[PDB]
Amino acid sequence: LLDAEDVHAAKKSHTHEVATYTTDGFMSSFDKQKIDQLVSPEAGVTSINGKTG
Amino acid sequence: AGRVLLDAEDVHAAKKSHTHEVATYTTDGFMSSFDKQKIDQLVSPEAGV
Amino acid sequence: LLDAEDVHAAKKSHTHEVATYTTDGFMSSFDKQKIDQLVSPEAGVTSINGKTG
Amino acid sequence: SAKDYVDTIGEGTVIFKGANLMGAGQSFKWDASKLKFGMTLLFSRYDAANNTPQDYYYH
Ligand SMILES: [Fe+3]
Repeated sequence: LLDAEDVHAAKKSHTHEVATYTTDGFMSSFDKQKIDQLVSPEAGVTSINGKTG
Repeated sequence: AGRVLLDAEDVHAAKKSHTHEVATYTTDGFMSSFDKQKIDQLVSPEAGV
Repeated sequence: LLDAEDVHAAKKSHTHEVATYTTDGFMSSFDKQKIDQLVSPEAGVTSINGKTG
Repeated sequence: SAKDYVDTIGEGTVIFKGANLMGAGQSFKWDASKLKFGMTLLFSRYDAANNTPQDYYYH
């Protein structure tokens, strides 16, 4: 009798972990809740007295 | 017995061309195409002072 | 001898391509860094003594 | 295959499920080829103080 482990294959139901700063993958549920309501404006101060950084 | 045809089904393995459901508010899964379409156009924060 | 390819099955350690404009999938790691920068940016000084720009 | 195609067009694909005020700045984008018939928007009652999406009085 053979199943996915013997043939060295992924299971029918399986997960690929989340995507990190250096690795790909899924997105955490928190990430999905963040992106949909995420808005474009971030404002801030662009330059003071002709100097940035 | 006899001539046996074996695929990912009888071993209960994922197909090579298989995709998982898109992540929901409480579920973990693929990132949707329109999520990236929203992400890329989102301008990176401006670094001033 | 059987392997994942021999039974038309996904490899035990397999990865999917990053999502595109039309097909879903993983996200690139620097995209994860980008979205984590969008949420809680703390990018510079937003206002200096109530002044912006 | 034709039946499946027309049925999949009919049932539609959800673009956003959840809740938000949809104020200034928020937006949604998608591939134009996904649009075959149109778009549908569903609104509901909300709470400003509690920020919880009540479920009634839809539109
Ligand atoms: Fe997989």
